Amino acid sequence: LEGGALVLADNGICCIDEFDKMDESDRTAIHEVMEQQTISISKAGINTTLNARTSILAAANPLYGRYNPRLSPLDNINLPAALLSRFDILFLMLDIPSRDDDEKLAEHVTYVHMHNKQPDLDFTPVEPSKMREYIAYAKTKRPVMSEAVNDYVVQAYIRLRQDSKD
Amino acid sequence: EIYELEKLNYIAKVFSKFVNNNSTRTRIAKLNIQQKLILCTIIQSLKLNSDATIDESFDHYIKAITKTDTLAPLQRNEFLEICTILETCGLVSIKKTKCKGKTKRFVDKIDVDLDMREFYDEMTKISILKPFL
Repeated sequence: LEGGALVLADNGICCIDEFDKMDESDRTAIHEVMEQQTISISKAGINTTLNARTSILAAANPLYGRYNPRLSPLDNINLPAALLSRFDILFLMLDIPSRDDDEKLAEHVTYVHMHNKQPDLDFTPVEPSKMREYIAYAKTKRPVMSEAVNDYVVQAYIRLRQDSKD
Repeated sequence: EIYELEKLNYIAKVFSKFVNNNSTRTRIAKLNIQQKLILCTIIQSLKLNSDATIDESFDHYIKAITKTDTLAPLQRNEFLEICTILETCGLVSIKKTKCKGKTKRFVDKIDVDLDMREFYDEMTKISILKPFL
């Protein structure tokens, strides 16, 4: 029994490039590990279960390549409600042409194509080992919420539900 | 006596009393941005050109503020005080008009002295009423 990409990457980042270019068979298995970390398969080979704590990173594009301001986002995004309802953070990285802000992106790409060095800001870019060690040290922490943050959380949730509840 | 008080100058003094709020001092009447919201709320209720009650206006005020969540829905009692701020400047008048069910019963019908041409200028400067139009 050979294996896919969700089994060699057990505890970590599982990324998907071109999310809308896939099919229903990929989506039905991605949504199953997106909801809860246990996959169960019952085919003529085996009827077994296996766990895979993974974090899904997805990169997608709309139906016509770019966005459409005359179209609704439920019609602009071809993904169904159960897929993005499970998605807590969706980033609409939309590009808008401007006069002032485009020059900084052009200056930054010409600066990184001129030489490998980053711009002269008063900050030094940290190497991968130090923040890898920081992520491994921060992962053992178990924070507990208080009551003063509890009364803010429930009021913001009630207001967000009423505002979201066309 | 003005030149005695100061120890057609006055016709100039008296006409600016009458010409203004529609061109300029409309925003003087609505320093509150919600007062700008409630002023457009009246005109959206004027589609049903009826006896524009303070309740039917409050009906369209809630059912729009639940769609666009610009502010929380406020009280009817607050809705009573805020429309009177619109009243004392001289924009909208309130009268106790006629409904003849039991007796001569008095529901309050409003009327606005503004036009949509003098509305559309002062709302494109504020894109928070732009959801509401």
